[PDB]
Amino acid sequence: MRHYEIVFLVHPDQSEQVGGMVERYTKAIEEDGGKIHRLEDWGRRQLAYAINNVHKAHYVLMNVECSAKALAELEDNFRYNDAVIRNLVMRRDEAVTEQSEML
Amino acid sequence: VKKTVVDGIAHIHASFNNTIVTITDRQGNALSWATSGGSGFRGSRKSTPFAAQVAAERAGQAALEYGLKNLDVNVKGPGPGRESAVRALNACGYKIASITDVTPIPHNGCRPPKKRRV
Amino acid sequence: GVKEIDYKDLNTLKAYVSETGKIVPSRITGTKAKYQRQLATAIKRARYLALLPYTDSHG
Amino acid sequence: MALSVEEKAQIVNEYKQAEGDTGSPEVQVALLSANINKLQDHFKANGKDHHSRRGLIRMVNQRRKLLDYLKGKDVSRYTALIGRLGLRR
Amino acid sequence: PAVKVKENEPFDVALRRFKRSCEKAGVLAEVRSREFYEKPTAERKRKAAAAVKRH
RNA sequence: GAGUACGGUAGAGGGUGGUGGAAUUUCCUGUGUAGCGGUGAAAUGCGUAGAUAUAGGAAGGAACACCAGUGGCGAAGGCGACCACCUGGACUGAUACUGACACUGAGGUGCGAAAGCGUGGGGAGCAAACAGGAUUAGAUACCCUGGUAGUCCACGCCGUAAACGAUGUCGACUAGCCGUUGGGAUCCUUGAGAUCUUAGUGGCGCAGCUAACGCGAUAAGUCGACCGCCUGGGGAGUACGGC
Repeated sequence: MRHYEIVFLVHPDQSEQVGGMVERYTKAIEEDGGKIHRLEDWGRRQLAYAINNVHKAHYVLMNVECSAKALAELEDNFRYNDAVIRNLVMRRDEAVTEQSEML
Repeated sequence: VKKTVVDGIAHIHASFNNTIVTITDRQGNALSWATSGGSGFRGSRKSTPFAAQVAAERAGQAALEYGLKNLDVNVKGPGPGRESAVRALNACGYKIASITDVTPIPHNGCRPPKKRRV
Repeated sequence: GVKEIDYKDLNTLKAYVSETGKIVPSRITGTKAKYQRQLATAIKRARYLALLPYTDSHG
Repeated sequence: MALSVEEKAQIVNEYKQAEGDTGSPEVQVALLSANINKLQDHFKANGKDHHSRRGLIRMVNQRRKLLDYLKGKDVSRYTALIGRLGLRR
Repeated sequence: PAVKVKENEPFDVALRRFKRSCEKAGVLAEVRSREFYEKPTAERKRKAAAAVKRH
C-alpha cells in the first residue's frame, strides 16, 4: 500500500522484449491489489559510462502501488535476470502521472 | 622496425621526484620512453622542470622513427614538469590534438600514509 | 518558475554540474540550503542510473 | 510513533472517558502500552538499536508516571485500567 | 583537466587554457591534500580556522 | 507548567540487508627498454628471470571525492556514497482533550571515542612491535625501505580520554546590532524582497560580573529548586582493604 517508483536499465540486446518483461511485471504486480499509475519507456539512451561493457541501454520508468510481498517479488525478478541491469526502487509519499522526461 | 603509426598518445608520469614520458599508440602500445633520471639528472636535478623537458625531448625524437606526427598528451600526477615536458613536445616536430590531466583522484578510498615529521 | 527538483530533470541538473562532472558549491550558484541538499541527492541518484558521469575521465 | 493512525484511532475510543477525550491518563497509558508492546517485536530483531531504545524507555517511564498520578487521584479507576491492560507485572 | 586544440592558434595559448582548466578543477590541490593522511582532529581544526577566516 | 490527539517539515539519529563509482594493491596477457622508487643528498629495496610506464582482463578489502556550509541530527560518546525495510526523537499550525500528572536526584541502572582483551571470520591501504638503510659523538628516534598485531565484520568484555564549552540540570527576568539552519504569520499575491515570531546555530556589544583574561538572552549578569565536587604543593589518584 506504498507508492514505489522503479527505474531499471535493460540490456540493449534485450531491447525488443522489454515490452514482454513489463507486461509480465504489470500483470504480476496487480494480482494482489496493485495498480500502475505511471509507465513510460525512455528508449535506448547512450550511457554516461559503461555499466559492465555496454554504453547504451533501455531505460524503463514505472510507478506502482504495491505491498511488501509484491515489491519483494518484483525486486527478486530484477536480481535474477541478466537482461535488466542497474535497477532502482524509490518510495513515494504520493502518486504521480506526469511525464517530466519525455518532453 | 617501423610500425608506421601516424596517431599516437603521449603520457607524462610527472611525480615530485621523477618524470617519465612515454609515447604510445591509440591502443596503448608503447614505442619510446624516457625519464628525467635517465637523462643524467640525479638527485636535486631529477626533480626540476628542465630535466622533464630533456626527458620529453629525448623520447620525442626516438618516437619520430615510427613516423609519428599526431599525438594526444595525457599528463598525470603533480610535480615540476607536468607542463615543461609538454612544451618540449612542441619544440620537436609534432602537433598536439588535446592536452588532458589523467591524475588519479580517490573518492576518499585507501588510507594515505602518515604525515612526515621532518 | 515553480519547478520541482528531481533526478530525471537533467536540463536543470547540468546547470548545477561543473564542467568536470562535480557538483558546484552553493556559494558559486547562490542556491538556498534546502534546494542544494535536495539538488545533491538528485545528482547522486541520477549518477547511479548512468544519466550523468561520476567524473569527466570515465573510461 | 510506530502506531498507525488507525491503531491510534482504534485504541483511543476504547479508553476515552468521554467523547473527544484524548488526554485522559487512561488514553495515555493505553496509547503508550500499545506502542511499548509493538516495539518489542522490533527490538527482538534489532538488538543493537540502542538509540531507539532510549525512546522506548521514555515511553515506559512516561507510563509509570501517569499510573502513579492515577494512583493518587482515583484508585478504583487505576485498578480497572491495569486489569484491562494487563499491567503491574 | 581536458582541453582541445583548435585550428589556427599558437600552441602557447593552448597551454595557458590548459592550466586554467586545471586550477578550475583544482586537481593539484586535491593531490596535495591526499599526499599524507590528515587525522580527523587536524582536519576539523583546519576547517574551524577556515570558517573563522571567512567570517 | 507537564502531557496527549491531527496534518506537515528537515536531518551523517539508530538498526538490518543489498547496490555503485573513483582509487590503491595483487595476479594474468600485449607493447617496450634501462632504469624505477626514495631522500636534503643517499642507501636499504624493486629491476635484464624484462622493472617503472602504458593498454586489456580478473580478484579482494577498506573509505565514501565534488555536494560540504562556526551546516544538520543525537542525552553524551558520536553519525557523511545510494536505495529498500524496521524504528526513536525534534521542529512546526490550529483546534480538541487531562488537569500540576512537575523539577532535581544520594544509591541504582543504561549508553559510553580510541586503544586493548576473548571466540570466529576477513585482510586492499595504513601501521605499534620487529628488520634493514641513512643521520648523528651515540640515535633503542625524527627520515627511507619493508612489515606483524591492530585498524574491518559478528557476538561478548573493558569502562577509560584535553570523554572540553576545561562552564551540571531545570525555570524566570535583563539594551541592541550583523549572519545562518528548520518552520509559521503579515505586507508583495508580486515575478520577488521586506517586517514580526519560534526552535537551534555563530560574530560584536550597553548594563552587570570578573583577580585579570573575558562572559555578556547559547551569561561566567539578577534570582530560585536540587545534585556533584574543593579545602596548600609533593608524597598520590599512590599503598592497603573492598567491589
